[PDB]
Amino acid sequence: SFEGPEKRLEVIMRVVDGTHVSGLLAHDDDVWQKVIDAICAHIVSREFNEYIRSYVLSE
Amino acid sequence: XSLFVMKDRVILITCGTITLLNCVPLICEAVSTVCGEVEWVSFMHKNYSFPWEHLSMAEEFKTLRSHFPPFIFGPIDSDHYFLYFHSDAQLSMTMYGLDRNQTKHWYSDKMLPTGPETAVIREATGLSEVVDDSWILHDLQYEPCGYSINAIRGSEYQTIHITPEEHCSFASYETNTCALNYSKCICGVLRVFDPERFSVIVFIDPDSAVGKSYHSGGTIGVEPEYYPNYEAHHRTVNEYTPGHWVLKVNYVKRA
Ligand code: NA
Repeated sequence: SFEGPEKRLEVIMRVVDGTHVSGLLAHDDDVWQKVIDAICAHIVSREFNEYIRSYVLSE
Repeated sequence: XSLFVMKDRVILITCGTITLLNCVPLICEAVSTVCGEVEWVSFMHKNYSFPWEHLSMAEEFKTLRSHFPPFIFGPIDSDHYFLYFHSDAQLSMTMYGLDRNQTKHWYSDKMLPTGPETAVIREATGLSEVVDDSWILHDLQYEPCGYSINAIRGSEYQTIHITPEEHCSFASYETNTCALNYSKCICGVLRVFDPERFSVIVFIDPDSAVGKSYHSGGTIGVEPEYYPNYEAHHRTVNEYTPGHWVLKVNYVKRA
């Protein structure tokens, strides 16, 4: 449930020769739904712009 | 909670879930499917706890290692740890002992996503000043208590998480907004939470704008002249790996 303690994970990739022009923004929500499933949570809502896909989550 | 996805990174913040290391394999797959290369992984881990505030360090290090087939590992500040696979801005606040007149607004008998109810909450608490109408926002008020908000504005994000339990109330703030002086940003968040104590962690690489200023003696907004109701303690600067620097300041409300 939603209670302390807070947790945080960040993964940064290098864009290199051969990387897809859009990087991680090449993926649609199916990829991120499965990521969130791994912590037994789900997407409550979404906001997107040209730079960021933002997801609010809940168990 | 929150997941943010950008061209070159993923940020996941949660409160009360199972370990986020569970997400590392699929995030790495997402990187490899677009032919990127993982460069940094960082995770929060509490080795040392104080009264106002999981696996062991060894267990989390072993788990993270198991998700990869080399790198260097160590602390950033004392509560976050990195893996760096050798071949921007980030400011975070942690706040303890939240204003009790404010925290009632983050109790609810129903889960409520962005809507009229969270609009009332944001206006009543002043979150509307932190996340003004230049941002695209979405939020969630939890039952019995707790609150999360994400906001985006071009390449910038802000996010706040609130766990207002009376015994050890807590809130966090994070943003990648670039400013030369963060005092207005930080003090705007303090206006909402008026906490008994808080810390600010800022990244200060010499080749970043804020870091170039800091490394040349500039004022960046964390300094005591901006916090007259607080006493500063134990500023700590670390070059946590060659070329990369972190600053932590700590403030306690004058009794
Ligand atoms: Na200070």
